[PDB]
Amino acid sequence: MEYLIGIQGPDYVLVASDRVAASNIVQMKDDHDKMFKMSEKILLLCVGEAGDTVQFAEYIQKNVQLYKMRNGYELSPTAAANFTRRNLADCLRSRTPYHVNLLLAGYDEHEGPALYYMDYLAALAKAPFAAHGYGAFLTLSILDRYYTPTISRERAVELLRKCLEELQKRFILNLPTFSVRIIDKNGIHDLDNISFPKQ
Amino acid sequence: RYDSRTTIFSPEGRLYQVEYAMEAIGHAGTCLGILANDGVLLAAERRNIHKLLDEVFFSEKIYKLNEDMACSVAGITSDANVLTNELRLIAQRYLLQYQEPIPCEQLVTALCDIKQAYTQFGGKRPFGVSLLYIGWDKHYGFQLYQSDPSGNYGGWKATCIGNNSAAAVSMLKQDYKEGEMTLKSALALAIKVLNKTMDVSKLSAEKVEIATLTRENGKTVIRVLKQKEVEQLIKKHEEEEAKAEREK
Amino acid sequence: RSEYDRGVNTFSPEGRLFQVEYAIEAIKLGSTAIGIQTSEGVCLAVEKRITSPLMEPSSIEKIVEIDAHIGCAMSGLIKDAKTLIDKARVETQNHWFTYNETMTVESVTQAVSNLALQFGEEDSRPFGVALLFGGVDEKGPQLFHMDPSGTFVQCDARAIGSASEGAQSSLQEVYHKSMTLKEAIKSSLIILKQVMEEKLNATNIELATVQPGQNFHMFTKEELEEVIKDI
Amino acid sequence: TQNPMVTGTSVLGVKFEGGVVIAADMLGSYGSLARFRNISRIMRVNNSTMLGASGDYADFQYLKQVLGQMVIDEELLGDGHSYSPRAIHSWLTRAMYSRRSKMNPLWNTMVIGGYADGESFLGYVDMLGVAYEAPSLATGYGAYLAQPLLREVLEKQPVLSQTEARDLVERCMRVLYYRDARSYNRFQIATVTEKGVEIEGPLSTE
Amino acid sequence: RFSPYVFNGGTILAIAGEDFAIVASDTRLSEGFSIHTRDSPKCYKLTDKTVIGCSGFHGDCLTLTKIIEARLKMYKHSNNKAMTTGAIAAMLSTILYSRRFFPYYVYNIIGGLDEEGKGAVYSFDPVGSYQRDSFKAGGSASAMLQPLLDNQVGFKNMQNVEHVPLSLDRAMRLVKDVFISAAERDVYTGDALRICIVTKEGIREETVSLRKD
Amino acid sequence: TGYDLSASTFSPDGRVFQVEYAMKAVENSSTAIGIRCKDGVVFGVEKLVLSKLYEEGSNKRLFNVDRHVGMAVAGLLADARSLADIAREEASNFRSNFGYNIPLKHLADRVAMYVHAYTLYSAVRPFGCSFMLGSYSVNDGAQLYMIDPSGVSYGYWGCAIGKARQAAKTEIEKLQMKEMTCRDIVKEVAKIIYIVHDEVKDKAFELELSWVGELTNGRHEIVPKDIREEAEKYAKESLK
Amino acid sequence: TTTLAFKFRHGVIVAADSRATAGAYIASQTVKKVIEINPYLLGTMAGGAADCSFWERLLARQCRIYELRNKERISVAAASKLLANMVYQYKGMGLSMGTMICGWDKRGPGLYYVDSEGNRISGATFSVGSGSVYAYGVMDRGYSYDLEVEQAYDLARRAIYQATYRDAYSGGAVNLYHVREDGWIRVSSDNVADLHEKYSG
Amino acid sequence: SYDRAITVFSPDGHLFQVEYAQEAVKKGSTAVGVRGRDIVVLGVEKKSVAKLQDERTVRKICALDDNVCMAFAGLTADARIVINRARVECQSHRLTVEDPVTVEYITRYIASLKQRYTQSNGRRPFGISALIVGFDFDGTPRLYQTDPSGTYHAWKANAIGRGAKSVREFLEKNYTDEAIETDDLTIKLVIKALLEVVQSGGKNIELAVMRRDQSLKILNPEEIEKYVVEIEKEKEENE
Amino acid sequence: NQYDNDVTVWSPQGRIHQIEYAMEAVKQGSATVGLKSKTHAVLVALKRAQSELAAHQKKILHVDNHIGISIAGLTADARLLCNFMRQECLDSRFVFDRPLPVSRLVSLIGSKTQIPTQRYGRRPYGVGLLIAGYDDMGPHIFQTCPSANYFDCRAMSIGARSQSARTYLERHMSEFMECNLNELVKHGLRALRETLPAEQDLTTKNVSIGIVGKDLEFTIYDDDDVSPFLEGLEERP
Repeated sequence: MEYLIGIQGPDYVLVASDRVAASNIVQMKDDHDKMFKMSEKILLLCVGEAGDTVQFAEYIQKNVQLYKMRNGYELSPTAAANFTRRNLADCLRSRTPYHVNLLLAGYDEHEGPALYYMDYLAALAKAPFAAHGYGAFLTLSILDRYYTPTISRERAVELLRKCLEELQKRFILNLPTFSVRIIDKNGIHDLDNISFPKQ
Repeated sequence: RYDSRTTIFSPEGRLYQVEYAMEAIGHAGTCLGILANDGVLLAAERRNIHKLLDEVFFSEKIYKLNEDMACSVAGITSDANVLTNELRLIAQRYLLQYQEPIPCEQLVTALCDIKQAYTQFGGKRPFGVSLLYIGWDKHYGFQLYQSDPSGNYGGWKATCIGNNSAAAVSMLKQDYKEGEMTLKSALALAIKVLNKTMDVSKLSAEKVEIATLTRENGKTVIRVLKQKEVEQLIKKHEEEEAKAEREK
Repeated sequence: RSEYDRGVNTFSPEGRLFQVEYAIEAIKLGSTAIGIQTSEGVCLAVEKRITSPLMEPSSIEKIVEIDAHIGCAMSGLIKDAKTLIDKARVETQNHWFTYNETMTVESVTQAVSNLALQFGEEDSRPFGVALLFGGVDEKGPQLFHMDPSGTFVQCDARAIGSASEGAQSSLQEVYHKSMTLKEAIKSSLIILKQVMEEKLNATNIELATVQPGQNFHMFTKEELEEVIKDI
Repeated sequence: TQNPMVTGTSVLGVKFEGGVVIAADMLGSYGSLARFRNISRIMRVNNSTMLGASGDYADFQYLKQVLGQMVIDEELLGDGHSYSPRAIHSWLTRAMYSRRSKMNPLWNTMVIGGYADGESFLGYVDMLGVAYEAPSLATGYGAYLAQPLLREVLEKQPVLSQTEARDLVERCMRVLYYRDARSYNRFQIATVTEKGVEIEGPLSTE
Repeated sequence: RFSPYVFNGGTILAIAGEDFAIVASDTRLSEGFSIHTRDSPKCYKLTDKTVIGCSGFHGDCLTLTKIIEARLKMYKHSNNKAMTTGAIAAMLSTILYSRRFFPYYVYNIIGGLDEEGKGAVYSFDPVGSYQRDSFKAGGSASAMLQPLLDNQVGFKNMQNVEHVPLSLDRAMRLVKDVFISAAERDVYTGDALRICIVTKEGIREETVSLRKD
Repeated sequence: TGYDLSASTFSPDGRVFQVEYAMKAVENSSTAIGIRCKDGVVFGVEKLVLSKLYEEGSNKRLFNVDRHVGMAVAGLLADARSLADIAREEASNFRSNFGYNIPLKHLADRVAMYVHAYTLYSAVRPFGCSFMLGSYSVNDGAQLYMIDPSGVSYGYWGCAIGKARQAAKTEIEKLQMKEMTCRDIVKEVAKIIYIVHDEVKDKAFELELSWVGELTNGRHEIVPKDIREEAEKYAKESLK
Repeated sequence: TTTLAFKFRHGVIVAADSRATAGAYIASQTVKKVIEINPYLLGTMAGGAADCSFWERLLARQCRIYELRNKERISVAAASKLLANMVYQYKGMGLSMGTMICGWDKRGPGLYYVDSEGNRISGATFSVGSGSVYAYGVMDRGYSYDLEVEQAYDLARRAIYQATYRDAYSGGAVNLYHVREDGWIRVSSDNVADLHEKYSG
Repeated sequence: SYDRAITVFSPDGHLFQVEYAQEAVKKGSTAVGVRGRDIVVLGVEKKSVAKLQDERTVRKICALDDNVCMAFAGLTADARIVINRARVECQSHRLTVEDPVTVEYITRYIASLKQRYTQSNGRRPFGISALIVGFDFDGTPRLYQTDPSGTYHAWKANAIGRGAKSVREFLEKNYTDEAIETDDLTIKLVIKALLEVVQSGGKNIELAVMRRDQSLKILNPEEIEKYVVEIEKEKEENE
Repeated sequence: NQYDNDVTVWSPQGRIHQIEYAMEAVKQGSATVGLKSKTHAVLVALKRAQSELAAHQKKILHVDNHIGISIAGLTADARLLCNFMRQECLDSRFVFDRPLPVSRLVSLIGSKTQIPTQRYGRRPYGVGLLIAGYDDMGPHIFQTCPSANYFDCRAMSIGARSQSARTYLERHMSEFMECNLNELVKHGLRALRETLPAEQDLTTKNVSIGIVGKDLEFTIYDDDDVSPFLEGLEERP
């Protein structure tokens, strides 16, 4: 499965995920992006059962963007989290369930950075760090024994590199590239991905 | 004529039924709200003051909608009750979906949309209820909003609807110091306005209801003034009037 | 009449439905549109009736592409015309989808009349618009006229709009079975200039043709001047 | 109808010049038990058509009420038109096929035969809707046992007589009694000709 | 607890000629091992230049024929023009799919004359897939039939020959013999043989005998 | 005026005017008389052929509600035909849900309730046709019920609906229906109908008879042409 | 069935086999895997044959209606999303779907893949069907962005052959289509046997 | 007697109720919209809001999508509902088709909603005429006007609301290719056009300026003040 | 008076005036003659052209192989009734595989038309249909007036100026039964020609002929196809 790992900084949240989309034999695309722009200061990472994730996020995004325009003020990351989860609870028991595991992270001026862990059963949780997919058991420990309550930007990226570096060591298949984004007071920015020669 | 039903447009392009409702809103008892730097307040006049009427709710005109909102009422009783119930339902539905208090203007817009839908679809008479909204939200803080039977709301610093709304609003405009009113000063101005907004002299405490919104340690306590403090404010206004006439 | 003409559900003593005739009168308030059907093809000429130089000339739609082989001319209410034109497009696409063939102009006119027929048959008001359908099908070039009542009949050269009576009277005099597309277009432009309040130029008329083999061709700004030069 | 409870034996019919004849048993066997032994599995629809069917008699009985009212309405109009044997057959084919499409089909393998305008009609619509025209038809087992015999008589001589038809079924149901575990020795015979439709019985065998 | 589909055998073969089309089948109606009836043609006439043959579930067979005959009436009535064979190919693609998740258990091959007086054979998947063909057979012997035409009609798997055009008598002699070989090599069809020929003049039907065992 | 524009508006004096208007409409049509034999019920309706181009049997007013029930509508023919369809539907439903022929009393009651349900709503108008139901059964004798637009329906020994209802009743009361059989009663019906006929205001008519009783094994069928003429011969014998 | 399509500096090329098989039987060898939905938009085939033709047809209808209503041709990205949504509502209810919607719009030539599962991804190279893995093994080794028209063509034809050779479910004939600004053109349709002789030596 | 029902045609084929509804648009604050090569402007007049009321809730220019904005006239109650439905439609269209809603499409949907509301009784027509302008064409500016009837039109520069005739007359005689060759001159043209209708000082004109691949920029009163100062300087130069 | 607005209001005299007006609606259309011999049912209609250069309006419609109609009334209601009858015929073919009887289809048409004349919500079907068909009982020529009442007529004629055709048909009713196809068509054409004014003449461009017989399916003859029948007609005196 894909990888959704996030670190809650003192005044920022760095969330990263892969860029490999594969259909049961092979990575179909290598530049596929799996982190969605909820708003100017909130991001969405939806993995899980195919088909459902691509659209459920787009629906959550349209309704998070819709709120940002019909009101003039963007939804707070905690409100967005409650809403994204709220939708899943309604449809989970319906006849068209959304079997998607999602990760939500963003920045709120009043309160600060936040990172919420979303399970396919639509169970919300605020955690300093989290991992999604199968690899979760592989790097969740890496954060546990390595995380600090005041990870700086430079040390934050290094940790994921160690988190990503370990993944390349054990994970059976290939994840050549990963997406890395930073959410801060001035917005959401893009960082460089990673690669490793094997010749 | 062109007032048989709401859907009918006059040749000049006026919803005659909506205008009739907005004119009829004047029959309702006087209510007003002054926005203060530390909070906002509402004032209402109990038209029914019969000795045989038992006061069981104390909030005939001022209702609590959410933990951080309250809205006074003016208009038909049945329409007012339906509108307040719908307001509570909308606020709690928003809380359930988003898990944060409605930013006031959202509730105002929802109620205005309901009223507009009523004034558009045929077979429904316009809600002849104009109700003032107060509350605090993380986005803009203290706000006072006016809702008309036509669904046209609007931010306001101090307004009065019902009997003699024009005089109360005009003399609030005359003596409202923008950005320099405290809750005590707001209550003093509200009592001063209510004294002459109603024909009844001496502004009996039992005949006036005042509710205040305050921001205490992040709780947004809505307090309905007890008769004791209302009487104290009335006595203070009487002494102030005596002092003013001292110049005579 | 004042008591029997307040609904398509009421019958006048004559038996006339005094609401469809009002729809026809409404179609009488639109810009003139002319269509001539000749062996070489079908031509549609109309009046722009531009109201302000600021408005985009292409914004107002008088001749539209219902399908690649059938063109429609509008004369009357804009809303009814747009709804009927969209329904005609959808019907043509549905026929192509289900039957893998281009629906005949007669079939498309029937489909549009069906919607023009539900003027109160319990699944509103009559569609106050008359559409001139012109195109080429397996039977050759054709032109079909529709009125708000839903009655459609094949017409060789029909004029609809504000100047329907005079345009039709002159068309009767200037139409013969052996006309070619060039002469038909010249005659249509001459008639429109005859029944046009403003002097004819390239900014107040849009001319459309649909010939066999080729598709619906709407004369562009440069093309229209070439034809107006001689007329 | 998802689990038949009361079923029926085979239904046999062979067409001859001048009409058609059908016969059926009178043993309603719930499971392996002879639940009822005085039921009629062949009743007439009109003066020039008759039908009989196997399977759930309750399901068939429902068909009896439908056809009766459906048939009775035919003469109420009094226009002269009456459902031709093909007419009933066509209704039957769509009747069961429509029912099967909703997973509630009539577990009742019908046979309809009649005499109309000088031609005989012998159709069979199975419990699911299959239907065809044959000079001789047998439902259920009769297809296994009596049906093969009828081809031999028809193959060499496609023309038969009423007596030849009468015993032919008797030699058909007789072999049904010997080699069947659900048959019964009491059956009716339905004869349809210009004179009309007549039902008589029962009949035994040695 | 209930199988709504029962196999009813039959083989349909359509050959597309230059100026004629051929449709034929076996009138042996049988389910499982029994023989329902030996006169049940799978050739169905729809229009002067369009003949449809349906093999497989016979119950779905007659309904698909009734619907197509009905849809033919509606199209003829609405547009005042009998639909061409090409249109029928599209319709069956749609009608078949309309009952997708309860598939129309019928394999239909259409044989008719196109606008230019040329043959037209369409092969239908019971779920909607369709495609024009010059020759094709289906049902049960579809496996045993297709290869032979490729050798003879398609010149498939052979070398140093002139791909001569197919003629009426030569094609019919081909279809007659090919079906006969199907009866001998395959026991799932027989007891009769109904061949329908559709040409410019119209359609013709002939029948022949087969085995009894 | 004012209270008579809808069927749901009670008149100030307490009368639903639209029902009376429907009764007048049925009164504006031709006569139809049902006479109960000692062993059957006989229906006879004067069917005026509005034009010579008709097919001698067109728009017949004698309708077979069921096998044993005969209906003799008179009035607005469209409403009569609709009522016949509803009566057939009710008979079919009764037979299906109960298994035996719907008794004439129960069928008449249900059809009368259906008719009355159309004089209670503003969106519908009362039926403009009055009909009489007739049937015979050994179990329950011969019954003849007449239901008018108002919805009232009680049994009759003999009734006439149409223009000359009073004239028909004058010469029907002079007939002993208690004992006579359904053989001479047909001739009596033909004569009585022929008596009640303007013949100067109505150009011509095509007498059509019907009966249901013991002589017809309990089923209702058109009177045979062989004996229908005999009734016509008797009517002609009667000078009027 | 297996189809291949890819983009490059010169355009987008789509080629596919023509072998339809029902289990062990070779159903037919003339089926056109590439469906000509629109003059300037091409669609591929995979899985169910009936599923593709109808649902590509439905997208073909919407594109035609969209072109007339908006007077501007639908963006190739627009169609990709439409099919993904247009096919979801039947997801998991018994539907098989696979195809790449290829076209050249105002946003540059784009390629998208839509499947019954509900996946829609972009990219420059694609191959769907049984021979997808076999088809891939060739086109990755021979994919360069600047392949010229003639040399690019051989890659598609060769790619399918190595797929149909290594695959026992694809075969018959190979069709090649080229999509440009003017639309798509039927490049070539060479049978496997002819391709055997050319590639044999 | 033919002006009391929407679905009743007058003897001369007039749907009188829609014409009466347009009168509602005739009673609103003027809106002026002119589109330039790289800019689309939506002029508006403020109504000098009461001394003791907040103007934040009197927004008359609202953006349906991230790059499409509309300025309306007529009754605010219906305009708000139309705006909300337009926003929901834009977010649904994006959902079904990833391509952002075009200005043409949003105008078409607004017209369709208005027509559906003016097609049968028991549904009063929307008494707001919306000027929808946006660069949604991906490199092409477009401006549209949705009449209360339901018909839309493409306008290089059009006026709605009170004084629409005068503003349209001014725009026709002053909108030339030389006029809108630059964004600043386009804004100056908008200000000049709105000046003849609204004779008043600052804060009486709200200008919504949108540039290519950008977001709405509701010009602050100072910037409008700067542009009015520039226009006064130009008038002084002319004299 | 004031009882002239709805079909659910009863006049004091006992008439539903709206039904009378719907019946009057027939006379606004072109005259149509329908007649039947022993084996054929031929109906001739006159076609009116809105303009000199516009195709003449279709008047004889196709319902099924054995059921033809002539529409003399509202085009809307005429087309709706034609579509409903087409659906009924197709349903009868699908479910019964037998030609739906003309009498039963006419009864269904009457039943469907009765409802609009009894319940507010839609106007009566203002189209007069001349249904011609062949079934087991021979040719049938019905007329279904908007009053929901249909009459089985040997040779009916509705529409404007239809009285002359009706009078001629009444005069020559006897010969209709024992006449061939040609004589039946010629008598129908004479009946139509009687309706026309003195100046107008039965031209090939304004006459539509429909025939259903023992072994002949319904046929609609327009333009030249009517020429074989038209030629030989006696010149009007």
